[PDB]
Amino acid sequence: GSMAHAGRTGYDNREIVMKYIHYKLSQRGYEWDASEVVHLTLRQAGDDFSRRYRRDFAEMSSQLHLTPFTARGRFATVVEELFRDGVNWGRIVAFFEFGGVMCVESVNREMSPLVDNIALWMTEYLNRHLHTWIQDNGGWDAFVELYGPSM
Amino acid sequence: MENLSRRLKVTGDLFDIMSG
Repeated sequence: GSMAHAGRTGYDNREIVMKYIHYKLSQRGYEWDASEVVHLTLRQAGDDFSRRYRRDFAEMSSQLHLTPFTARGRFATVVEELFRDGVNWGRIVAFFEFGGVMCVESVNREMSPLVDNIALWMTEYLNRHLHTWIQDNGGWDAFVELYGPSM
Repeated sequence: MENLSRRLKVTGDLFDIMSG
């Protein structure tokens, strides 16, 4: 199967989101369950993103103020502004990291059911607003080629 | 909020320029 892009359907994007969230929560010791080189590369890119982010800025969760009623709008506002003037792989990694932070904060704030919702919101946003761009810019394959090297 | 998205965006943009 070398003729088409890796993870080229919404079903694959869903799997990518669920595995990402499981990883980000596992880094905190929180167990949760709802292309392999793709999952691996995204783990690495998000971790390296976070390292850099934290060198410059305070904890991402400091800015959130989650409640069950407002979490969806909070997510939508941030992600809309992130992509308002365009998409690139760096912004996509930022999107995954933001989603991860939202999930971690939900669990910290004893709102663990929100994790399942956030997973849904990320999957829908990916499929509605990023997937076209991903296919048009080389698939997850291009991401693996660009972000594969560990620096 | 807006501040958060700007931080995510600029960090993202840096990371995508570095990949180039």
